Amino acid sequence: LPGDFGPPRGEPIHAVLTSPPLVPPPVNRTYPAKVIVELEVVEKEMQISEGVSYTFWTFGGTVPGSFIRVRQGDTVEFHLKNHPSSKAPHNIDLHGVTGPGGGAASSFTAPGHESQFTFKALNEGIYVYHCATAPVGMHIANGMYGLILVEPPEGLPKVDHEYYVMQGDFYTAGKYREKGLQPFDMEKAIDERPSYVLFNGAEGALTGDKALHAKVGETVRIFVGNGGPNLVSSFHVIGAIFDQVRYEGGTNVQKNVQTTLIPAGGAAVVKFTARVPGSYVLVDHSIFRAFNKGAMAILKIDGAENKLVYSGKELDSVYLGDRAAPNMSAVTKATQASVSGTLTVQDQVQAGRALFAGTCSVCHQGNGAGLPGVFPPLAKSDFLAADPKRAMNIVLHGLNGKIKVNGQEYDSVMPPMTQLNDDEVANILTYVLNSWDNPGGRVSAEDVKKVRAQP
Amino acid sequence: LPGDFGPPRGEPIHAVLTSPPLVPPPVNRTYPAKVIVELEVVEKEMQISEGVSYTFWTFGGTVPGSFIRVRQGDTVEFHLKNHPSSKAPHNIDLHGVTGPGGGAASSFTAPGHESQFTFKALNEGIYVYHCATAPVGMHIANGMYGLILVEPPEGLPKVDHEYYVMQGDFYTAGKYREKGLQPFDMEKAIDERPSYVLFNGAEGALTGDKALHAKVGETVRIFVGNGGPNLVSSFHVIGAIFDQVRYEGGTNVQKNVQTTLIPAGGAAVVKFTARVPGSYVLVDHSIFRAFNKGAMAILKIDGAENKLVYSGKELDSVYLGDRAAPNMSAVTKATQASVSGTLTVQDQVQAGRALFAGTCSVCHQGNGAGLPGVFPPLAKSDFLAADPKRAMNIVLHGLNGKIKVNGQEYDSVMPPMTQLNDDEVANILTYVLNSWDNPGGRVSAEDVKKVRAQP
Amino acid sequence: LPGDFGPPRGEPIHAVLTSPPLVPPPVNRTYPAKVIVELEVVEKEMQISEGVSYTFWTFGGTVPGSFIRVRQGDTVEFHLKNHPSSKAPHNIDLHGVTGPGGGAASSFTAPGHESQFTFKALNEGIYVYHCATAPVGMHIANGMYGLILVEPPEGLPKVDHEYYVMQGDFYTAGKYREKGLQPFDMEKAIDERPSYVLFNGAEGALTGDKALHAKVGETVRIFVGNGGPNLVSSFHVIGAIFDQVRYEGGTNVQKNVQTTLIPAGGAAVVKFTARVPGSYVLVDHSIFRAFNKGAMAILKIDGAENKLVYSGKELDSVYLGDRAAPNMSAVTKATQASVSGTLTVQDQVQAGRALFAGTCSVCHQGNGAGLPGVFPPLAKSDFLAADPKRAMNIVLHGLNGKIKVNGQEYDSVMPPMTQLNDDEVANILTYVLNSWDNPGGRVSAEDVKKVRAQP
Ligand code: HEC
Ligand code: HEC
Ligand code: HEC
Ligand SMILES: [Cu+2]
Ligand SMILES: [Cu+2]
Ligand SMILES: [Cu+2]
Ligand SMILES: [Cu+2]
Ligand SMILES: [Cu+2]
Ligand SMILES: [Cu+2]
Repeated sequence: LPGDFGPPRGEPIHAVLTSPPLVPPPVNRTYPAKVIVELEVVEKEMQISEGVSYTFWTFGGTVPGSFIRVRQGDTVEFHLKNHPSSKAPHNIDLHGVTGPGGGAASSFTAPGHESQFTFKALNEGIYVYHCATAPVGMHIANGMYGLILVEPPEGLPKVDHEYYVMQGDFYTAGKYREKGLQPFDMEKAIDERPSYVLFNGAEGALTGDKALHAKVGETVRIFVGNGGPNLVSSFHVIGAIFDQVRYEGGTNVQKNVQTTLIPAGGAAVVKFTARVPGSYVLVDHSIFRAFNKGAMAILKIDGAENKLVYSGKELDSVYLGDRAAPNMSAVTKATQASVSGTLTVQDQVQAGRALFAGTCSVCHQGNGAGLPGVFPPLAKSDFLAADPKRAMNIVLHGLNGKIKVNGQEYDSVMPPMTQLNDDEVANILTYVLNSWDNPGGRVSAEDVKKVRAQP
Repeated sequence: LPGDFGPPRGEPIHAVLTSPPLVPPPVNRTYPAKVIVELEVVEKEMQISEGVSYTFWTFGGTVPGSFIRVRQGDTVEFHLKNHPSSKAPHNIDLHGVTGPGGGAASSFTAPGHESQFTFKALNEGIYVYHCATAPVGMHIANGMYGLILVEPPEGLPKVDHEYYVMQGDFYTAGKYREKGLQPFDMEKAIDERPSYVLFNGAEGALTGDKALHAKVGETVRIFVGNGGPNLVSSFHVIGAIFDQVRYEGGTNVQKNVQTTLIPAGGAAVVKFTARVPGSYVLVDHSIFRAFNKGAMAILKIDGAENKLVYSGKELDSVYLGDRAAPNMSAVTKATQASVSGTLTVQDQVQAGRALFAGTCSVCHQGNGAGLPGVFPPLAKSDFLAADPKRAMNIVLHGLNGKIKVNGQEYDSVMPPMTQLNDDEVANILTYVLNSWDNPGGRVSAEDVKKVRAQP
Repeated sequence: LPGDFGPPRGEPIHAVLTSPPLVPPPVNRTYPAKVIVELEVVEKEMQISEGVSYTFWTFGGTVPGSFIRVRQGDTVEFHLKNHPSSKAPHNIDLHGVTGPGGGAASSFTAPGHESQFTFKALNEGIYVYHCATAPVGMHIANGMYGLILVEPPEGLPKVDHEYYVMQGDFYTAGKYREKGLQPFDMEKAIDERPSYVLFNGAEGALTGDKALHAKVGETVRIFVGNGGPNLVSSFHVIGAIFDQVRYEGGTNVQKNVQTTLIPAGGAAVVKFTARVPGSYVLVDHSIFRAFNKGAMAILKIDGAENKLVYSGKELDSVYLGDRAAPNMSAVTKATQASVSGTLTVQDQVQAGRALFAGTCSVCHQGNGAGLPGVFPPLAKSDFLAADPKRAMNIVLHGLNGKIKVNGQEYDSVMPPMTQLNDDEVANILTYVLNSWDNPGGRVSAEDVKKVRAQP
């Protein structure tokens, strides 16, 4: 067989697993070992987006699950524990395992129980692992996937940084960014119509202050998984190129590409060399996923500009939208204040401030000034002040035709933004009303609900 | 040109075609020949799933159609007959043919007619063929696709087994597993929302007693097609790796991968070496296809276990669900008994028995015992017996909160299983009621229809 | 860095850009230059299909946008102008650019404004460029994408012809071929449910009299892009093979394949050698895209037939449907006559004539004769003449069972053709009624609207 390096030698190794986006250190070993892997399934509520909760099912408390790193030819003793708070039984199928179900039948584990099985890691490569319990798609859709790396015997080449990024598609009963605890939606899942498509389990998991980091001149290796359950990722780095892309344990290595297709259940190792400073965006280039469903992550590169290579400015909210900022924590706070019944005007203002970026500022500008004759001002806008309800209708339903704002005629078109949720429109408009010498007051989500029900 | 080996020599060969999942023998020939291929289109009703009929349109009576095997440089005289019972005209486009439409204009054949055309097989490779008659998508969706292999002049390397597997997506008016003769649904097809995604034309075509077979140490070559019409397959083998994957006649060969993307209309040759015994599952790893729409096939490997490579057990119904068993023939029989108006309790029981596997047994166990305090028993369940209608509501709509069953408190969550059809819920519950010292009686599909209409 | 060929030398070059499907000449240069690229965004209404208008947003007045061709190591000074008639601001992200956003932040351009930025072309390859303005998906869905080629320093190998083809998916409020100015539909876009999937911006952009051309024995290179926004293309040439397929600037080159997956936002260079005459169809082999949504383009090859390679006939309306003809201009004219209120019978007849090809002629024949006993005649049909309204119901809702037509019994099935729009059914039936000694008269779209509302 392949990976024929003999029986385990040395002492048993207890594998140290890491949480995304980090990776365990290189195994740095020239002999096969017995490696004991202990992974615990935990079901728990986490934020899939700001103010939006979801009951995740996780390997090790995170989505994706703990990263496992071993060497080709190791004997792996795999222990799966199912936390007693779990409602469902769980198990594991590891790609790269030689044997039926990738471990599935022997790792079946009821809540409060533990299972174990052993396998030899014959196949070098990066591999998805995932739950394999009926109904399988639900378990995977709830977050039960991660990566296992089986290193070549000599190790991978040294790089400056290694990161762990995994795409998944998620199916909520509610629409994108609709607040509250969102149940899983089987109808959307069967139809392959996800409400969110995400890197590492949440909107903004890898953006803003949670971005990945490197410096100019450094090499970055990223272990990229696609947990699915359903989507194939047109995986792409904005403004950069991959030096190498290698799928699973494949002999083929592609070089110098920017866009690469990762199958559902697939994994790849990609290598990047940072050449100029700024934010490089990892996306699924099925564009509505990246820009309307959350499928964007950032590798932020620090260092000296090189104007001979690129003269332009850093990425901003025109492209990245409301994820250009460090975080959108004001939205979480406003949502929690609504639930508690303590929503203040300032809670709404700060939430709207976060949501205004990109969404409105692309045309109206970050300072509300617009562009005279082309985009009308929201700053000190007589048209806004004159009719707040008309403003709600404008956001939801658009506006066109000749209007007069602060003494100037506009004759253009603002598209409808009907996908904004009632709280989002309310908070945005409350921000605008309380900025730029506008009259203050507030708009409530209930106000917006009524305007949505009858244009 | 390529395949420039001269005019046909020897005698004309009448091609012997094979039905899936078998393949004709290697051509074992060192000279170009004239090869006469005769293929007949037949439209006919077959079972797409147990108790579910569909009007297939087929090349040679099967889906996929008869496998055609020739040598690069052969001159192929292709005869297409359209059976007189056909309602539609038909034709053929063979990928790998050099010429407009891949044969489409010259192979147009009305019902009861025959056509013929000739082409030189210049391009070595594995290729999809399919109908090319307006409306093309309908013809393909109804099953009109297969594979043609054009061998390299020296032949392919010898292997122990060769098999023929083709994915297709199907569009029925009714939902998945809704019984009866199901018409084609154009609205679902245009939207690329299939009701079934299948290997070789039917649910379970390649599972259970219809599994593919090999022995430990043997090599298996599988000719894999994706007839579409629409889907791209994240093609994957559970618990194994492909030694090689080669697309069509491509010069590139990938090695040591487990997951590979096959385009709509694409074909690949994959090679597997059996290392340990058990069931290896071929899936489309867009998981809801494999586990909710039928996209799973089995290669069952016989031989001695190797505990140093894999210590675990064979695949079971936890992962494979109700396809772990040899067949689900009881469902076909119960469905036919309903149509005839002769449905007995025992017909329902045996049908429910088949459907209970995986679907319910993952939590409640194959013996109905559950797990005390975690999953409540269905065996001798006082809670079940106390209210049969409540049991129908539980399957359809779920259950949560504190309950008492056989003197023990449970405080967990059973998800809804709303996608089960009325007959499936009726048969499952009838099985349960007539097992494990439960009180007997029956539930009817009409009972379930009423509970579905008002929770 | 890569592309380290020194500072620009010689004189500044003003790039000459080309409109699809043409490509600028090879740069034919052995030194790095400064290349000044000037591109103007124009928003405008164009025909997405005959009688169907759409407001496209374009780079340079076309979809896809102007082709840009430079050499690896060039310094590119990129000027983006936004025409003053524009309603939206725009910018550009060029794949292959080294730097954040691929130019996005520095190329933000309000209506009536100009922006510029500079970059060094370090990466050789074919690359998509596209708008990068919030909401990004809308901008791209409206047509804002094209290709930039960065040649290797020695140039690409000489070929006889070079062409430029780009797929995109489009989202209209109305259904496929529903006439009028069609707004963009955000709901369909987010769900990845396009109404049209097109090469180069329109149905028939590259079919009939707008086909690409070459001669037997010549080599054709095609720069193929997938602008998306959302779909992955199972890109395929009917009846031919690609000698080479190279993605972006990748080191891997695949050879001798017919079907290849192009990611959303991906681009490839493919090479074809014409071997026999006829029409070769480029499609997205997700078949319902190619045959029901418009994703088909033609490379028409002139030259001597070779019966030893292919004995069959040229592609016709059986496969290609109504795109077999030179154009469908009669449909545009009938649609415009309806809007103006001047629709004549002959306008309808000529429009129906175009629409009858494939759609009806596959069974009923181009001369309406049918096939006695199998497909009934529309020529001098007593059954048609006897009840025009029944004919509308037949097209919309199908027909089966025993009928008598011109003294002969038929007992077959004509499927419903419910996806035909009211004007299409009206025009088809008006064509039939005014042909083949049928009684004349006309059917109106309003007639058909009433039959659709109640079968
Ligand atoms: C460009 C693509 C825009 C985006 C994004 C948003 N708005 Fe807009 N807005 C835009 C135009 C071209 C116009 C004038 C339309 C016309 O008929 O000429 C408007 C108008 C408004 C108004 C009314 C006018 C004013 O007071 O200046 C309001 C209150 C407004 N827009 C608000 C608004 C908000 C809150 C947005 C984000 C949610 C937003 N707009 C986005 C162009 C564009
Ligand atoms: C785990 C994922 C389950 C699957 C699959 C099925 N059931 Fe279940 N069931 C489950 C739990 C955790 C509970 C208790 C819920 C609570 O509120 O604590 C139940 C309960 C039932 C009952 C009622 C209790 C009893 O009699 O034991 C019935 C009748 C029942 N379940 C039936 C049932 C059937 C027929 C299933 C397959 C279709 C099935 N369940 C699946 C957990 C799970
Ligand atoms: C084959 C796939 C067909 C296509 C495409 C179209 N028609 Fe058809 N038609 C077909 C059959 C097999 C039948 C007879 C059905 C039966 O019950 O046996 C018909 C019938 C008609 C009729 C009525 C009979 C007649 O006058 O000949 C009409 C008026 C008719 N069909 C029209 C029609 C048109 C306009 C079509 C294109 C839009 C068309 N048919 C497509 C088979 C097929
Ligand atoms: Cu699980
Ligand atoms: Cu898997
Ligand atoms: Cu056919
Ligand atoms: Cu094809
Ligand atoms: Cu734009
Ligand atoms: Cu891009």
